[PDB]
Amino acid sequence: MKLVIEGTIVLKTGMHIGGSSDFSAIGAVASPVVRDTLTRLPLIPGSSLKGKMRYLLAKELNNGILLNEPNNDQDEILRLFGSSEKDKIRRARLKFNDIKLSNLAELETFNVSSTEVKFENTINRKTAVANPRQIERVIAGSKFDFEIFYNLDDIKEVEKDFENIKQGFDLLEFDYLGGHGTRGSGRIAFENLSVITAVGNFEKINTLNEILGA
Amino acid sequence: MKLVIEGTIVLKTGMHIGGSSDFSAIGAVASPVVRDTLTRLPLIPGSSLKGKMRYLLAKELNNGILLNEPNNDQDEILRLFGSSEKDKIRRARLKFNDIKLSNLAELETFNVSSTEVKFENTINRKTAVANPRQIERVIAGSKFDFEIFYNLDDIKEVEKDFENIKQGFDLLEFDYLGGHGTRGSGRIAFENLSVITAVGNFEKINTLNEILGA
Amino acid sequence: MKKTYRVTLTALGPIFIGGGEKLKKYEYIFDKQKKVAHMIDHTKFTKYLLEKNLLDDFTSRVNSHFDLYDYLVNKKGIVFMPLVKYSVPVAQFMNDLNTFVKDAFGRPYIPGSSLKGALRTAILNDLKEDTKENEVFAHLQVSDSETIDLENLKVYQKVDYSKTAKPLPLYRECLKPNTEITFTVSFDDEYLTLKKIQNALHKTYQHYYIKWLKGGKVGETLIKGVPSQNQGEIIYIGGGAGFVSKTLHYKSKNRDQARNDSFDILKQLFRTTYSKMRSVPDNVPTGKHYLEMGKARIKLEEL
Amino acid sequence: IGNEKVNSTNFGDFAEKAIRGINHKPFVQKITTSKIRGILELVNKVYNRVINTNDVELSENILADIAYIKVKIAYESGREPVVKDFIQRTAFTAAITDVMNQRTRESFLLFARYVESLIAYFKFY
Amino acid sequence: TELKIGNEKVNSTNFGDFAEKAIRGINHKPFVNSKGGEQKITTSKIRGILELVNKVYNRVINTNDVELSENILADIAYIKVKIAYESGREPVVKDFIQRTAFTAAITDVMNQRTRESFLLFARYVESLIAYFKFY
Amino acid sequence: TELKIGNEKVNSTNFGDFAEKAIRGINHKPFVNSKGGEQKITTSKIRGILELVNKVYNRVINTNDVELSENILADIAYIKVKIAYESGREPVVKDFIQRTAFTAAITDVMNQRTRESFLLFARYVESLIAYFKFYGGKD
RNA sequence: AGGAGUUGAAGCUUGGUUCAAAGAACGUAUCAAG
Repeated sequence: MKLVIEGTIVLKTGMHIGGSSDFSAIGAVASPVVRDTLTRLPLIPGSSLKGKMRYLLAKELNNGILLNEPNNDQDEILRLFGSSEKDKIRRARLKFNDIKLSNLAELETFNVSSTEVKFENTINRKTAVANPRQIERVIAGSKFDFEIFYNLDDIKEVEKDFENIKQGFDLLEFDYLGGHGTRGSGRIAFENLSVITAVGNFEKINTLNEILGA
Repeated sequence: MKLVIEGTIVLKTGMHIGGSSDFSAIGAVASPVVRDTLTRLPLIPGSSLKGKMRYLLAKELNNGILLNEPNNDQDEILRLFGSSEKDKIRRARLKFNDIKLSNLAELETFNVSSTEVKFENTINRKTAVANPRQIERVIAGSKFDFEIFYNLDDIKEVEKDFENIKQGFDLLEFDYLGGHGTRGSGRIAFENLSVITAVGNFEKINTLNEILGA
Repeated sequence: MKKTYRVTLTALGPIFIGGGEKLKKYEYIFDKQKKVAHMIDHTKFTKYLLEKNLLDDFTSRVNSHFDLYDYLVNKKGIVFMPLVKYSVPVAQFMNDLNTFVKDAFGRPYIPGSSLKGALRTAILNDLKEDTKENEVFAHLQVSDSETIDLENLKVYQKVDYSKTAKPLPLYRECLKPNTEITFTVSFDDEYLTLKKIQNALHKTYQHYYIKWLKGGKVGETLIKGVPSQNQGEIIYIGGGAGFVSKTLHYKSKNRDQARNDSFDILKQLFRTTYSKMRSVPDNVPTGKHYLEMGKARIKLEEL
Repeated sequence: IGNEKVNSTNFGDFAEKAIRGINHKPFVQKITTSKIRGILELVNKVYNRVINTNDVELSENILADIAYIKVKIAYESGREPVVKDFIQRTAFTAAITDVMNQRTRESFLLFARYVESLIAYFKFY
Repeated sequence: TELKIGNEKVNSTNFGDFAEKAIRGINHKPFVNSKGGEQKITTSKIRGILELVNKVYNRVINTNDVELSENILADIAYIKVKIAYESGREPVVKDFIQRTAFTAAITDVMNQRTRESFLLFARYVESLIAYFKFY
Repeated sequence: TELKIGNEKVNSTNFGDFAEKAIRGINHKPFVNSKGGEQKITTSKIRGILELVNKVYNRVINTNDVELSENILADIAYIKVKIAYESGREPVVKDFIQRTAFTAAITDVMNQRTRESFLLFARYVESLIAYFKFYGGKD
């Protein structure tokens, strides 16, 4: 069986992610936000979510600090997010996806664009001359309905895997998702969290949905 | 293991912050205030609070003078706010957030709007002909409920770091927050300070509210 | 090192900051014949009129422009008056009121930009070369005041005193005198101090006296008068205090600066120029004081 | 978004046409740059409170504001004949009465942009 | 693709050269300020014009449709009004707009209500200020 | 197939050599910023120039016709605008752009509006960045 | 009895930093060799 980890990511702050691949004007945004280029709808890359979740979860596990490569995590993190060390290679149980902006109609209901420009500057400490920059940034309260595929390979380890997954989401609630996070952006939260089967049925599906629905 | 520094910023004076992309009418306000663009209700950027706190800490630490680049501050400042020097990048233990207005209901009790247009000019001292302007300025007595995620790294420095954080909370009482603050704006008051754990339980957390919320 | 000082601005004369709110002959103003004025709020006035004969009372008063003088309040049984934000006294000896700047709570205060403009006018009595990158005014931290009570406001008649006093149809809502206004000012000692501020204010006031206003008090002068140097810690806050109060160029002689600004203001405008300017007092009653306008007293205190 | 023949787009063009109609064959003493600014200041004093509101309809106090600036410009028209010719050759009171019978925020922003364009194109010529 | 100025056309391979010729027309024969003195336009006025355009540019390059919306073109009309007003402010701004023919370009954008016409106009304004700062 | 810079033409036999000569002429005579000391352009600005070239280079290499399309030439003209803007800002950028002659190259790309001319320009700028990192790198 | 005139002016429009790292680089079967 494979399981699908359905949910949504709601933004409490800006969450500027990414770099185009677009030309810039000389009075407009530098470093614009990354977009799904067919629809020009803002996007969370699955690589960003996977990397931040992996870093936070392998910071909590390995209690304290981590200073090593991704191949030197414990077997929970290696079995959850893949590995590439030379002989003890482990296929990733989790498959993330590119997350498009999902509630565009409810953003347009309040009569505003899907993104914003946030004006910044920096002052030189000796000459007090400012240096403005403009960053494109997604507006707060933007929801991102995501889904993550889980590969049910060992039925006696799925309890610890979903415990670790809920641990990683609960850590990522108290941290930014990408870009200028320490300077007041990126703070997200996780809602509508559930797990469903791909095809068939998993026997203890309720013990996974309860460990994520709290 | 993170700590969350819940608090409330109380406005004593105007605090005009930010650049908007609003088109400005010519008999109206020019350079309006920054807003949380979903509802576009008034906003304190996290970057502004971080910039002022890093400035006022980097004056009091290294007592007095300041003419150096921001990566060359003291060790407390770099370990509290972050670094970008090539050899020693410090991941910031602080994480500021955009602070939206909270007491709009308290303001609708007083039946006033959440902001105000302040009339200024400039007298050219040669011929005494004026040069007017309007600035959009948030009203005094407006609260801003914020929460800053302290990322705990090692317990040997958490006491010194919250002592420096309360020092920077104290230092911003006597200086402005943003905008035309040398001319009577931006006077803040940090009221009802507190700290709490995200998950788990810090055993010496009763000492931290003593050195911070006092 | 951020020398914070508590500034108590004693309003020695009428202080006026304005703030962009003009009150017309009968437009929110309610002036009665007991020498006080009341003023109303636009929302409660308009709904109090729209609750009773909407188009009727609008077309009646719009027909009665411009002669209103708030006796439609008496004749129409609208003597019921909950429309009192605050009451203000009037000093007379036809109406267009300018009111004091108030914050969002409708309770007045002097903004800190006003006081910085006053101290900048006082400090800049060197040569007029100090542009928008002078380092001495980037290190002066002046805040606003606490909310002054609404009973310290008084409506005055703007009188001009060149040869003999005659009134001008302009009322501005000033402060009554000897009223204490409290500021909190801080600065870096590397650029200016207490001594520089007191010396600049003393120098500005003494040149203001001996170059124009002592000349007012002895030249083109008669017995219509019926104050220097006292300490002297006196500055002029922008209550229509005059052209020579707002400018700086009575540096550094009596003559060439007088003919310079004589040409400069009263050549390009309509009236004919030569010595000298006109003085603006205010007045209160039966004997009169002719107390002069815009002046105030400044005190500096350690913390 | 109709609002009496002048869209969200052609407001500045109508104001330019009106001011060019003013500039050749004027009234008798042409209008100065202070009364028209007073009209601008009162309407943009209403505009600040309007544009910082949240919703797409208007409150009771806002309808009070447009009603009272109607009686204010009635008073100011009652002062001088040149401003009577100004407000007559403009559809100003027509726009105010359409704001009364329409009560939509976008119509108020369109009227505010129209009177701003009146100020701008009076200044341009 | 197409944007007319007079009887002389500027298109999207070409706006840099007319920005050259426009600024080099502002230089070598500058404004006279009803005096014998010389006067050229300041940085802040033209770049306030740039920020006036870039309040619209950030909502056009972000979008998809080949025809401009009514909100966007309403703000384009607002740009034309603000051009007229800040022309009325200062005579040096008036001759900068008249020589570097900006009203012609903004009226071209208001006539052909396409996305790429406004984007070409934004290219032309950015190139105008680029060749202002280069000299 | 042969791009003109000054009085000597550069083609796909010399652009590495021309860019090497240009970079090694930037050293041994650097730029002075109207103060006492010299100042050369940093890594980040020339990586900005290379990113500006690469924003078109990522699209041109997957094109069909030997003559460039109009949106490619639009972006090439806008690169010329951007380089002229950033050089007028800082005089250290103007010195690097004039000495390692960039504007003449991009104009003569715009004249002969062919694919091979733009590829010659792009490999020229790539070699220019390469030799700047090769000589006196600060990594 | 209030008239006019300034409705914003100037400056900076991003600065610096890493700019593809580690893996696999064909494996087998006939052919051949025994």
